[PDB]
Amino acid sequence: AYECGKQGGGALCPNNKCCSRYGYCGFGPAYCGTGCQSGGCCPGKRCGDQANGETCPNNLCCSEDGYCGFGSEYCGAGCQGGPCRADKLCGQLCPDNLCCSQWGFCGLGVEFCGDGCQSGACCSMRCGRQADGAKCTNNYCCGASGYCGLGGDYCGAGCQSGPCT
Amino acid sequence: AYECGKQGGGALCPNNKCCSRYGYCGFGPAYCGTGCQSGGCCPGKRCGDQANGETCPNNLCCSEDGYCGFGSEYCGAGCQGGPCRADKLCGQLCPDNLCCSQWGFCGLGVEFCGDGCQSGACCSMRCGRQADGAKCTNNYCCGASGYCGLGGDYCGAGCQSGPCT
Ligand SMILES: CC(=O)N[C@@H]1[C@@H](O)[C@H](O)[C@@H](CO)O[C@@H]1O
Ligand SMILES: CC(=O)N[C@@H]1[C@@H](O)[C@H](O)[C@@H](CO)O[C@@H]1O
Repeated sequence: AYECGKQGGGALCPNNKCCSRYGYCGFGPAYCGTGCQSGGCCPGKRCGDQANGETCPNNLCCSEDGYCGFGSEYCGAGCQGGPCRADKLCGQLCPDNLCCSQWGFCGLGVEFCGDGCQSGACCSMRCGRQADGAKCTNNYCCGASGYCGLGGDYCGAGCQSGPCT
Repeated sequence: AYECGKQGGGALCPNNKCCSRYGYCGFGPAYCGTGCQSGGCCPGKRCGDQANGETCPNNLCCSEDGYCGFGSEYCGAGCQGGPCRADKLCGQLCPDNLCCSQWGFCGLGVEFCGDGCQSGACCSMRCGRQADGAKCTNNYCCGASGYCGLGGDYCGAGCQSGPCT
């Protein structure tokens, strides 16, 4: 049974484990080297302006030079994406389903996803019949009971709008 | 089949999708709310000095208050884990399999994991008979051909040292 990557339904490995070209999790050249799909690849996966705007998997930072990693060389000056040290503006959805707060910054946690959340993975956004026909942002599904989200509970039976079924 | 979490062998969802209490990926309260296992949970998972030292899944930042998220509130002042904005010294392992560079900082990518990597997910750290009996760090396995790693390719057939199976 595959664990990760294109063989494993796009799953990631935990704790920065590399997903090999064959869809298994580990560390060392066999996993992190040629063909590495995600995790702490070496070299890092290509990203940003150097790779058609692709983001890094596992919330790695995209360096100025368009490689995925962590540390100041990746997250600091010139960082193109992921958890860059610079605040990330939005209003222009946040990458990778991050919440755009009421104040126009990207993040996760209640301060971003809770009250006033504009877009991304908001805690509770109403939609459909139950909200005057409001549509979900981010091409999320409206669930049968009028909350925005993804996965079967929202896109499955009952789904009111967005990429249902 | 299960996708994530305990039920899915510890896999993470892609793109910060929440892992529900039942082991499926999505967004909205059914996935991100009570019993959320990973991803952009709301509220964030507990972490650090509020979770017996457990780090956030998916490389989220652990805030001062012990919640998982992103943004300055989480990664900035008071951050106690994940990709904090502060540099992280090592020499003392890095958390979450991060590479300890030759300069004694934690990160990922070749500047950390490549030449002079001390520990963590090093690109190509030699071990075993090929390295005159050198041990791997991090309780990694030494593979048949004398590289340090984890996963079947290193801990399986031919494993020289570490927690071979
Ligand atoms: C929830 C939210 O959007 N908070 C932001 C914070 O992340 C950002 O660092 C700050 C910059 O002035 O502005 C707000 O407080
Ligand atoms: C590869 C590496 O270890 N680089 C680190 C850098 O990440 C850190 O920000 C700096 C702090 O003084 O020390 C080194 O330059």
